[PDB]
Amino acid sequence: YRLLRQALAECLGTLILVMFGCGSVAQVVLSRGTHGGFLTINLAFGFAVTLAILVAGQVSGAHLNPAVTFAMCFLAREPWIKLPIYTLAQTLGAFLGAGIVFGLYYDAIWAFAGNELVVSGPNGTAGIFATYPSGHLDMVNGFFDQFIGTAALIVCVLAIVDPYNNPVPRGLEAFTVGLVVLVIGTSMGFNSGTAVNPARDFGPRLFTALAGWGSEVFTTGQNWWWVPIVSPLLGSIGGVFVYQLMIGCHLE
Amino acid sequence: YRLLRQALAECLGTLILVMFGCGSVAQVVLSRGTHGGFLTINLAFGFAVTLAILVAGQVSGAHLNPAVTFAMCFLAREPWIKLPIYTLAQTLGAFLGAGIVFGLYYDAIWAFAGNELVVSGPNGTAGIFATYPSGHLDMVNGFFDQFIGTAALIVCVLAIVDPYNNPVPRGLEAFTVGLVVLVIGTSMGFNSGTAVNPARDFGPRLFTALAGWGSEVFTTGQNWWWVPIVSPLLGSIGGVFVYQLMIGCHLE
Amino acid sequence: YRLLRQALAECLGTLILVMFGCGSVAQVVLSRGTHGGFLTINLAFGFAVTLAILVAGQVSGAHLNPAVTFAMCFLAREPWIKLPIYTLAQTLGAFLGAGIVFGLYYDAIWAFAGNELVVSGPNGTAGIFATYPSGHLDMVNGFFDQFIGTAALIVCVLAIVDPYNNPVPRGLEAFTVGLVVLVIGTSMGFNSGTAVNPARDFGPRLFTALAGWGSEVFTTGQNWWWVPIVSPLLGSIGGVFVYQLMIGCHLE
Amino acid sequence: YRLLRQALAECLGTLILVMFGCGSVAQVVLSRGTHGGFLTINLAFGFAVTLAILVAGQVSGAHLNPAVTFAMCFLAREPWIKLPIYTLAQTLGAFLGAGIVFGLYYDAIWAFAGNELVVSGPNGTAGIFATYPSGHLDMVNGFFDQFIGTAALIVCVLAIVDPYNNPVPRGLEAFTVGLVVLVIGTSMGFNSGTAVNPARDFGPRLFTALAGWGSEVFTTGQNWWWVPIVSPLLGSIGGVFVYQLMIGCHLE
Repeated sequence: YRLLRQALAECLGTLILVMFGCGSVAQVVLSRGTHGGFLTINLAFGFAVTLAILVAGQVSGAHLNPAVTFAMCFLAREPWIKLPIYTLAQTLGAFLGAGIVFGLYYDAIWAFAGNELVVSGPNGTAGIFATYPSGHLDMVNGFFDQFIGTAALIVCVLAIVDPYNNPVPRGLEAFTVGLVVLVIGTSMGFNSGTAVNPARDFGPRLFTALAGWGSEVFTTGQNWWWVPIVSPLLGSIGGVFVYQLMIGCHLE
Repeated sequence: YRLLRQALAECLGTLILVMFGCGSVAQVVLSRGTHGGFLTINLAFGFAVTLAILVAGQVSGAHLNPAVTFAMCFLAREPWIKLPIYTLAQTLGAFLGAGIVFGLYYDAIWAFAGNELVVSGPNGTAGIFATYPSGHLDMVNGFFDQFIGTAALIVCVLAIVDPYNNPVPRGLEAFTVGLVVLVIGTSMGFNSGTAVNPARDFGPRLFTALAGWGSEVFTTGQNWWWVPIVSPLLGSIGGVFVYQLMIGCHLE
Repeated sequence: YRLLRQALAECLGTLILVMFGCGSVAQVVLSRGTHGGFLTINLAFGFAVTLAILVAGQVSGAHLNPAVTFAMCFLAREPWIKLPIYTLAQTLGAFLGAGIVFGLYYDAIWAFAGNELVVSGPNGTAGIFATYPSGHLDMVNGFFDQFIGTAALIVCVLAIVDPYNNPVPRGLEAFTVGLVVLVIGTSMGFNSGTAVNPARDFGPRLFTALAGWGSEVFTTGQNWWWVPIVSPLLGSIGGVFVYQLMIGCHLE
Repeated sequence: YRLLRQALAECLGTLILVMFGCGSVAQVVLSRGTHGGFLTINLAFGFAVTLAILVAGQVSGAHLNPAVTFAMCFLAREPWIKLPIYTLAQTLGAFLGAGIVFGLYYDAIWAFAGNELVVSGPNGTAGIFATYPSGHLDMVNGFFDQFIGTAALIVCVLAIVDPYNNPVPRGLEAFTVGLVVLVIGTSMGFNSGTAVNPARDFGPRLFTALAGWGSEVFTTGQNWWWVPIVSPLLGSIGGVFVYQLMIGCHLE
């Protein structure tokens, strides 16, 4: 099936960005203040997004983001039947990409806090895979950051893949989206490796539930796990209206 | 109206660079010496300029700078009626981009100096949005830096958008201008996140006047606020003569 | 002979990446914690790979990696007679590139530990040219990192040079492969400047055996020298199956 | 005259790279260990070379290097009458670019050592404009670094501007040469902001002789001033033979 081929490309693409992105967070977290800080995490996530789009772009268009897929279906650019398949294909691959990172750092992760896995705290390793609320990442503060960050990502994506504009060459899309992701982490959020991808957050978080961290990965932070899912979905809706009201509606 | 469509693209483009640029300054300023220094500020401003040009380039040409627009009208490449509309459209968006950054860091900004907003000093947050004169950024020292930095930016822009040369592809313009902005901050000025854009300085400064910082944002530093406006305008005139005398006049 | 011209391009290309890559490691190792850390090493190796592909790409395709050449012959894209010649041509050039770095830092290297060459330890200089097992780079831990890193490199290379996709422009291949190498070092491995190139590891290691470090460069670490050779070769096989099962087989 | 137009482009191009390059060295040197280190100096010099080629490339080909011009005339690609005019045009502009940096940092430079200009030492500012021999930059050690660095630069330039290869697009040349310069500083030399351009070294050094530093800028270091001139010229000869023997001679 043609739609099965595109789902496989989205699965591999989201595997690349999660495996590369979570591996750099594991390097910083496990080697406390020795192998870089936030700059190397931001560049790795931005570079991984560029690489993942180049690999999977020629098949499925390389959305690699349920929020981006939701925005495409909202504008009727893609059928609504692509939304559940892409979301499932993107979540699977973030789950698999998290497993590869777990295998890479299996001994270092288990030795971070003796011989047990801790979700949050000073000796906490669950934050390598999924985001957890810090002092300045409360429910209200975190919701606003993910809403604005996803709206900015949607506007930049729509401005590059616009049919009414000149057909962009290959590579330009990959390096543009990797540029937005790099600058969103640098600017938005006091502490956020990546908070604009619902699949990049739920997939690895679901892996840690079964990897041995327990069910505390969902109940911690007053059930914060649904914030990195709903807020980027709302932010993609806001980013569509901004692009249409500023640029899109006048291109007719 | 056709000229209304171009004004909307300039408004959104200047919103992107101010929101991304001021967000990275807020990260460094609020988290004192923890989330990077001047290198991350310079890269973010350079990357934001590249992103803003890519988004708004296909409509208005993505000047995103009143000095660049003034240089274009000086060379009779654009009508003089575009200068006031673009300047107003660029200033609005730097005003809106500053408001988004204020919302993102609302609790952190208010808690930097207790429960009040301070313009300048050790616990000063008004420098996140607009430039203020430091020890080595006096009136004479600051004027020379903005004059030279804007002259260098104009020459590089004119050399890329030159009709007499080969038609440059899309993306080349965006990455070239983002390269100039990145290297101007690294080289020119002992301390300057961005000092080559009059709209990027006056817009956010006007926001802080009404946001709660008071009217001290204009009277501080012996009324320094007009320097980041007049000096880049004069520097753009100087950059036009340099390009014409070196390259432009001999392309006939 | 046509196949002799391609071997000469592979020899020069592998010389560039080893000479540039090992020179940056020598800067960090000899100047202990003064001239950068792991970020500058990673960028230099990534930039050197981009430069080496641009120089040698137009002649031999710029594999510059026996694992990449092995993957190409496995997919029957190149004849099996190219594998031994390219591997010999890639190993010679890593040997010569290591000699140039030895000449550049001849006095600094000899003065690192008095007036003698030490393979491993605190005053050890043999790690400039070849990788040696650290605390978290044991046989099992090291084998897994090189297997995964080479599988990721193969998938990205196959997705760019795919005949069934659109013909990529020049430069896109060079910057893509340099991006994978940069992000592999940042993410995979707790400490690895480059561990995805068998020629980049054996060539410089063979040079140190004759340069004066002795035969200890092979017997150290329970004979670790064969791990950076066999594991990337197996990883390239794994990367071929992943690409074929996800993307390649459905492009017919 | 046609050859006068090309000389003016070379003058402006070398002005850009010296003004941007020396400004970043002044930031690091004057603000001791506060505004970055060697990484920001290397990126600025690499980015300035990319910018200078883009501005002046369409007119004169943007050699911006007497060693590159000498290599072009050696291969009979350009007439020998271009060598003295380009060298004079490149040296003038490095002289002017140094004057702009002197004006930018006039008060900071004079206050580095009280109220006098010192060539070398702890409070020395002449090293902002020209290279001076450090502990590991002796005559023999320095000569080898500049010879190898210029040979590597020539090979990369010849591989990109080769007529026998596919015609490279604009921008690819500028970003390639800026990549070589960035990685030469990172790898070659224990301490070298840029040591592959004879005009970038003699021009600013001649400015400091008349700016107030005195004639000590030539007699210091056992008359080291001629090393950054002769050695890159010899290195360009070596880089031509390497490229011809590896790639060039077999492209017929």
